Amino acid sequence: NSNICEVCNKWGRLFCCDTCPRSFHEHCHIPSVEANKNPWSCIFCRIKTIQERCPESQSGHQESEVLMRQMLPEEQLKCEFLLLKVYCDSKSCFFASEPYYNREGSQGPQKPMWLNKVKTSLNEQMYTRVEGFVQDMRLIFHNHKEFYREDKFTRLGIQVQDIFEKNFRNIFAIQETS
Ligand SMILES: [Zn+2]
Ligand SMILES: [Zn+2]
Ligand SMILES: [Zn+2]
Repeated sequence: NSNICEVCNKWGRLFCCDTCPRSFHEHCHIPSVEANKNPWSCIFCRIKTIQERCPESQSGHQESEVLMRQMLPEEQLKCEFLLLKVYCDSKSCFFASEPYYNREGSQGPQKPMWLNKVKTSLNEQMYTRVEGFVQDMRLIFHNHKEFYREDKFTRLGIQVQDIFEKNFRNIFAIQETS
């Protein structure tokens, strides 16, 4: 097994995957690493199993169809993995915790949003469709772009949104386009 957490790249109290060499901090894994379960399989392994059981699940899909899917267990897992892939980027620190807004010439967003809030919402099964989760994720970056206007800090939102979107297209097998 790896000697650093797959998400945050730090050592510490790590839980080891039984079916792959990845390791995790308890609350870096999503969902939080389960108490018992020997063997234990991480989210990466669980996603790979989905694809192996149903190879046709990798044929291209329309985003509009994906978004209307109900959050059954497989879609729940896929959203958890997509959230985890965003946390894997170090630039996610800027969007993890509850933001505050006091900048000359800007007004804060009407609906603030952050990664830890999405994390809790997923944990508490508050999203009924994939669209719920994706809307809150995209709102994180949209709020950031609007607030930071022409400050170059706006680019952090662009960068983390790009990681989100690339991973969304990969995990949900969105049909490739030009
Ligand atoms: Zn970690
Ligand atoms: Zn694994
Ligand atoms: Zn199948």
